Amino acid sequence: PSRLRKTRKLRGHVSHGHGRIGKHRKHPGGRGNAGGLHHHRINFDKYHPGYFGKVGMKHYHLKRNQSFCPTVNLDKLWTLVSEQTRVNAAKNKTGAAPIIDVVRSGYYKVLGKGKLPKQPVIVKAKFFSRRAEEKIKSVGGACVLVA
Amino acid sequence: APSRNGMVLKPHFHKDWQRRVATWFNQPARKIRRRKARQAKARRIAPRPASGPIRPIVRCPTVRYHTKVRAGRGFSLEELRVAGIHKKVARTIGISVDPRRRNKSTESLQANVQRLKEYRSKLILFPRKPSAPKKGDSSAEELKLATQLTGPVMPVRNVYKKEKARVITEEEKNFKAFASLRMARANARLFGIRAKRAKEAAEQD
Amino acid sequence: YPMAVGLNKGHKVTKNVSKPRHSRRRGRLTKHTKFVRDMIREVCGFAPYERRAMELLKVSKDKRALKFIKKRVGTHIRAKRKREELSNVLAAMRKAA
RNA sequence: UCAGUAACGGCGAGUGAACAGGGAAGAGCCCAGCGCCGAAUCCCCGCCCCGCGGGGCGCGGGACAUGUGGCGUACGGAAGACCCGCUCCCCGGCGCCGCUCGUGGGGGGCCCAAGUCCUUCUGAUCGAGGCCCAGCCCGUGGACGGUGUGAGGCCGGUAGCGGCCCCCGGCGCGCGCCCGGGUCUUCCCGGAGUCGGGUUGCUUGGGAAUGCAGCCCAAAGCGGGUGGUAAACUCCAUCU
RNA sequence: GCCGUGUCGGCGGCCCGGCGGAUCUUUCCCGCCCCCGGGGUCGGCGGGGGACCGUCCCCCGGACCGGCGACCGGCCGCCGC
RNA sequence: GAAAGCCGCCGUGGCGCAAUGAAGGUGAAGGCCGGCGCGCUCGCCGGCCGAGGUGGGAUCCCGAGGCCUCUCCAGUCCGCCGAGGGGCACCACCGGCCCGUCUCGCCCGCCGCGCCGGGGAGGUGGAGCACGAGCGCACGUGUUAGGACCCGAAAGAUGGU
RNA sequence: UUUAAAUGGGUAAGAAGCCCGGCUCGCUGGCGUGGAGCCGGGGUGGAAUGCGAGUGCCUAGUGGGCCACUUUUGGUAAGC
RNA sequence: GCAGAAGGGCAAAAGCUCGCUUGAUCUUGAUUUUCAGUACGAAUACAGACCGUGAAAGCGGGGCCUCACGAUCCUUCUGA
Ligand SMILES: [Mg+2]
Ligand SMILES: [Mg+2]
Ligand SMILES: [Mg+2]
Repeated sequence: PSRLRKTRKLRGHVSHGHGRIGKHRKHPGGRGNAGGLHHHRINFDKYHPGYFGKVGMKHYHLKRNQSFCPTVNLDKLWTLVSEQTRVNAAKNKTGAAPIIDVVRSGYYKVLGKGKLPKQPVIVKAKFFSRRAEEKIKSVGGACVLVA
Repeated sequence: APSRNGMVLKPHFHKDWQRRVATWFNQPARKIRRRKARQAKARRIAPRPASGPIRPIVRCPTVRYHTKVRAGRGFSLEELRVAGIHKKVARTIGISVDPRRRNKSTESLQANVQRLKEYRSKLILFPRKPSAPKKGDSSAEELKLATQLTGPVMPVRNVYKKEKARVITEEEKNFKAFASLRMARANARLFGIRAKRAKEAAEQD
Repeated sequence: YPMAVGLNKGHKVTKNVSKPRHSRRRGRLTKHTKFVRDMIREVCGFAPYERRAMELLKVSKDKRALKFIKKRVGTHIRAKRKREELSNVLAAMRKAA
């Protein structure tokens, strides 16, 4: 919207908002990232520490399918199921435990996080962290691995 | 020209790009062109189905996607043999045939065969004249319709297990743990060196 | 007790039996064509380097003759087959005398 | 979309893919060879079968061709010998009728309603007016010209409106083609100065050489190619 | 007559209800494997119903406001003709 | 009308909800009570809870006491309320926890006893956790790359007369 | 350089303090030590004068300066 | 006199001789100095290890102190 912007507001002022003295020309400090080593050093650093050099090993042709582990930590674990069951599987009779398999929801790994409630659970996942399964084997629940 | 805190940038504009631009001012005008290329092809052939032939059941080939099921290319060529239909009548029955395909498991074989023996069961053909060599009566009293849409037998139908409610037994809540994964890694990468020290055991004689 | 990754990886399934396909068999010896090539070695003759290799193979060295093949034929997986099939042709003459 | 990622780069500026995945579209095949069929093959010339706007299968001449024409065959196998139970076709032209989804396409030619009273003007297409049907037509109030501002003055617009003239795909007699399938048993089974390797240049993201070329050495049959860090061994996969 | 929100009931239309539910049922119904011409649920799998909830549809019954949800009659005090 | 409408067994997918590491990989909860194994700085058990504490912190709550035509009999109230309590956002600190290394150290587990896994306590490195705040769209400002606010060379290169 | 001015610079002028009482400690160690830490309890007026202060964000313009008393350096001296 | 340029410092000494000797060693951080409040360099106190010296408290991680030196990429060597 050309009304609201500045070049209507600054139409009549002779130097048009770029100084009488520097008088903005075309490219005074080199084009793009020019001089990251030499004269824009103080600006390339302090604001980008780490920018210059090798850091790691090469992995030629990495495939973005085998580092694929989407992760639920346990506080999102009861909301994969209908909440009509977690009240139903909490009726005082027995250890009526439902399965909660993350691998039909898009997750492969159960990471640890505190505050799981006090119902008995069985969880099918491909990967468990040792904080996570002791957060399940402390509520009277079990941890069934499958792939 | 770099200023206070920001983003280093690599835009790919140093190459001259004002000649190779492709405006999509016709992407409506192609959609109304390739619906006519279907509507004057859906009625043009037949009460043969639109949306192509019956496609197979195919599982996706990566660690990322092997939990879901995809429509594939064609019956591999022993499903035509198990269901007992000749390989060059299969593509004029209206079944799609992929010649170079392998099968190496019955767990994914039978889901094609069960589909394929069910297709021909839910199929009627037309006679030239009703001599009907291998056809029954009039096809369902004029077949109740003409044509389907977007897949004959709904090619995904990704189906899932229930496992309604169980009881924790003893072992199950003890064993299958974090230490059932570590030594699975700590052995399957140390399988070769430990047999190399089991080559040294012989030459001690 | 299956697992995600290890020696016994992932989903255990049934490995359906199947006949091997027909293009998988591309290079068996197929005796009639074996007869054509073994007819043609004794009418067409031998290569000029291998007529030098088999005077190296018996009395000059036994190792250097493969290194002589290693440079003229491509690699060491192609140089062992040439080294031992000469030493059988040179055994098909020397022992049939 | 993956991706501005892996990777490349005085590792500077910068350049920079692909596999998955989702949709549009979806169509697969032949030949050399290997072996069999008495060259069963093609061209041409001439005559007539007999027909358009022309070519076919007849018949006799001449040439090709055995250094290999035609049939069946092609790597998912194929042939051959069975043996079993099925089944006897398609395709072109010919004349047409019966159609054609915007009802195939083109062309020409036509399709509703005010100039009625008063008024202004150089000139109206202006302003006003029209009984209980609201003056008239509306599937037709897009548009253009008309002496200025027009649903009605005229071309035209709307309409599965009309009448014509030629051309467009798919019924039906005369032709030409014309045993497929499964089971067991024997047999056959593949592209060479090419692949690879070395060296040199160009190039690519390709990094101990991705592609391609020059030059040299030059393959093999359980072979060969690939599996992204050069080499040796072993195992497995996949393609020819 | 009315409509809001909670209380329910008639389960009233569930077996001639709406949508939804990785809630339920191996005495329910098909295509099969496991074991010796059959069967043992002997474990199910591909699939269908019908039971329970979660929310929406009438009855009578309850609350509270008769609220921009409007009319009835009766009253006060306006208004033209 | 190249509009608009709908799809959802069209959510594939983007970006965010999970960081650290070169990489294999690993991946974020403590509190209170009681009972104990030399309660031995190490440690073992059940229970209740549940995002730890310190100092500030708007606001909200309790509020002694006061304030009306005569003194004693009571009501919703109001206004001034001393002090005190709970404490949002945030700011500083102390603790905790996750990952990378380092010092010291003892213990446990068994798809099978090994140059095997798991843990501990201290000190550091991290773009982390400590009840999440992001995505989409539009607008403004600024910076870059594009002829980049307009105008300007001596050149350079291909291909020709 | 013994001495040593004027001007100048730093700090301080309270509750974030002060006092008393009690528990941790692997530090320190004749010693209920020393020192930190924490918990509870006690008392607001602590020089003048003036004023509302704190904190976060993005970023334009600028990066050629000269003159004057005063104290000074080069220079004979200057509008150096 | 303190190796060397000056300034400061030093007397049972930081000097001069003697006797042992390797702390000129390994390791994680904090801070100071020019600073934009970056980096190299230098320096300061510490902490964990192993040691030296001394009878001992101690002192000592180079020179009594203020200068004596140098990134990314690349190469080389070593360390589990
Ligand atoms: Mg500006
Ligand atoms: Mg400027
Ligand atoms: Mg030139």
